[PDB]
Amino acid sequence: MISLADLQRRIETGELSPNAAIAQSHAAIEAREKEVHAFVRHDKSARAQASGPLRGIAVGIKDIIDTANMPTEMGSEIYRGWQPRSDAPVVMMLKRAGATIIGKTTTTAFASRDPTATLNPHNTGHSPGGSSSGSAAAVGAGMIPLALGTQTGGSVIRPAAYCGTAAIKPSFRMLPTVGVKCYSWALDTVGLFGARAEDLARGLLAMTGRSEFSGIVPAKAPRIGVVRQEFAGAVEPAAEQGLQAAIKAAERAGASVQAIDLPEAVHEAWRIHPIIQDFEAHRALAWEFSEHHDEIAPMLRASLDATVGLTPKEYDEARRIGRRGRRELGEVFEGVDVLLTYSAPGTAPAKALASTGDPRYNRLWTLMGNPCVNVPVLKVGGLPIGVQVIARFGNDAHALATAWFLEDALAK
Amino acid sequence: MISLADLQRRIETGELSPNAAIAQSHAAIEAREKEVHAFVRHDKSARAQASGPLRGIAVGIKDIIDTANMPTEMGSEIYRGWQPRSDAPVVMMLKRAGATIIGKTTTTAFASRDPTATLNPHNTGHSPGGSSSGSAAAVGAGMIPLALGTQTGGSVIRPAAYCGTAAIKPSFRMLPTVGVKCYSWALDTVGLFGARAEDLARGLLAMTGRSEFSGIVPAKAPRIGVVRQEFAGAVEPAAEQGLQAAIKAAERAGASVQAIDLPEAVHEAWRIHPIIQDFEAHRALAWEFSEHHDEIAPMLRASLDATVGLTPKEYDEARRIGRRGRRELGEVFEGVDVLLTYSAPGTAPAKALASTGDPRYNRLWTLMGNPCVNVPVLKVGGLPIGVQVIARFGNDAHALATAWFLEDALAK
Repeated sequence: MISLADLQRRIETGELSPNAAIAQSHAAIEAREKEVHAFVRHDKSARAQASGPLRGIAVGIKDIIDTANMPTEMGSEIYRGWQPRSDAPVVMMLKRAGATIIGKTTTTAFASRDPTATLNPHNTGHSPGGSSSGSAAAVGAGMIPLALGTQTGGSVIRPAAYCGTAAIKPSFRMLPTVGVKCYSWALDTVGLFGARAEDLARGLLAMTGRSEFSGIVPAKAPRIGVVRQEFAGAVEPAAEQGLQAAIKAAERAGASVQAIDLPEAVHEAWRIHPIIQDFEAHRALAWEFSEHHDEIAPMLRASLDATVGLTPKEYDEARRIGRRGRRELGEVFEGVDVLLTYSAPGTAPAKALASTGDPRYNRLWTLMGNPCVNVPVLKVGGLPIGVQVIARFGNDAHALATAWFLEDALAK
Repeated sequence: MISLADLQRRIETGELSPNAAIAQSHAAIEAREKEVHAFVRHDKSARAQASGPLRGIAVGIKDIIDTANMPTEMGSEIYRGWQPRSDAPVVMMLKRAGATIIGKTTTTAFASRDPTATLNPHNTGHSPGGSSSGSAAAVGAGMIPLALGTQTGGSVIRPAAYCGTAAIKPSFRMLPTVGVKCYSWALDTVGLFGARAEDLARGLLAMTGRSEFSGIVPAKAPRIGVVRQEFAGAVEPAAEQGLQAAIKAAERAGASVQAIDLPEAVHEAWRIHPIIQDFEAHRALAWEFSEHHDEIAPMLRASLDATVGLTPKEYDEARRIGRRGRRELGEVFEGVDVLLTYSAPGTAPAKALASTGDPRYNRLWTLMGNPCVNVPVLKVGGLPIGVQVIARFGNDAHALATAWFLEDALAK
């Protein structure tokens, strides 16, 4: 994988040139695309910009995010050839910083469950996860130092974990979703994929200009609360293996680790995430569902068909439950700086299963809104397994800080 | 003006066919559009649907709201001929209910200060207000029974007041802003224009399906708290003359009216509204500002050029202030059911002033999120004057109930 922070430092000292950095990404891409299929379209003519902290940084953009010079097909036939007039605000944040938009990464149809053709970089016989399939895969295959994705359920954390890349789903609404195809407005959150936590930090600093992402250093003796999300069901052995490995490393590094049970209100918030997501999806994708029903990919079409009956009443009640969940979750962070849990059920599912993985260990946090970060831990049978670091809402800096601490802890 | 609820009842009893109702609107638009210029595009072929609570109901759509069959030009030359791929979710809410999208109404460029060519129905030498200019004017000229607009500051309540129409900016985020050109995601709220409060209720019921909008009837002896927003400065005589008339009509109607101050926190919220708005505008209109700067309308171009320096730091601090204001405001609603205040600084400005009016008496409530309804009170020099009925967040039903109450109280 390519380190954004690495490229930055070298270019800044003159040690490495932007054109060279970009040329490298173009090389890495052409080197494995025929094998990974992480891009809907690759702009081979994309070149480095002249200035900005991100000059010389190639960035892949999930194809539900608007770009003005490349089509934005939403991973759907309904939008084949669709060309937005403008670049999405998050895309502009990168461009204004000097980044190079090297291509549009694959996305499942409307960022839902329908598998793309993209394959896991670590094993072509396995799914790279979803829905930000191309972004996680491209970064995991070492094609680019940065990629944007989105998460409604678990579309950022899960595929990152499956592909062994670092990634962060910032605090809800921090990054604008304007120009980003909506699934559920109460949930949709933009996310970033990179090699390490530090790369994610330099990325957000350039995009937002917020001091909090400047000068981030590994956390010292973090106070970690371990949550296995029992309400999410039985986890797979590999996932638990990763979590224990992370806990062990963290302890040896000086962190105070303690297992904790999540409030009843939070368990409920996890239960009603589907209600909010699906009720809103029907409104957000109303035009497609009413005018191009049969054209909607099979899995999403089925999930929508099964939920046409969700009521405004149960939906309003679900959101009420969500708020109670948030309010009680904040109390949990009075004794711990971060929470640590699974990033996925286990290793990435074989492509034959035709599944991008179950987001059950991811969804709660998208609804709570807290910043979440995936920390690669180990590999079982050659497939990556990671852990999820979560901080208090609005504390993305500390999340990245602790994720870093964790990365080095595992490095012995 | 055309009443949506009336058409609804006459259509439901079989007295009026959906086709005749729509033919009515086409003719009403044809009769005044040449003098009002309220539509960017009038789809003369638009037909009525056979079923649904809104069958036979023509609706005008502010042109920053996506439509799949008609262009969405954002009131800017930058989007001349721009054609969205899908209908925005709110448009679909209307269509699924059986409504007819009769055309796109004028909007100032990107919903800001730059005046449209639309003229006030009551006196073509005056502004119809903005930024939802055409929606207010069209309903005010008796062309259509319903129209959608948006509000970031006062784009719904102010033009409604200027044009003498009923209107509502529902609770923040109740209606999705998906497919609605963003100016400020922290503020943008979709609103509705209609003949009377009851028409707005029927519209929201059909659009949302929420029981709170079903069975709405005039409120009784409501508890009104008069707020003059002194922080915004004194208003023009006409505006005060209208408020005094409303208070008196309500009292003589059986309501208990009491002047009240607004928490210092609430005053500060009003102050930092421009910070949130303009900071986000730069992010939201990044592509336009960066790639088509000189093409942005003069006034918006000037305001953006003047706020390029707003920093993430002052921005974040402004939001904290806004949240604090939201809390301390909820308290105010403990003894009072609804607040009564000004809808605009006074009568509609003369077109010669090249101004859609000052949003100073509207901006606070958009940041607070509360549901606001404009109630036409009287006319000074032939120009409408209205008052703004405000309820607690989420209590839109009551806002409409109290507005219907005020309308009757004014009719004596």
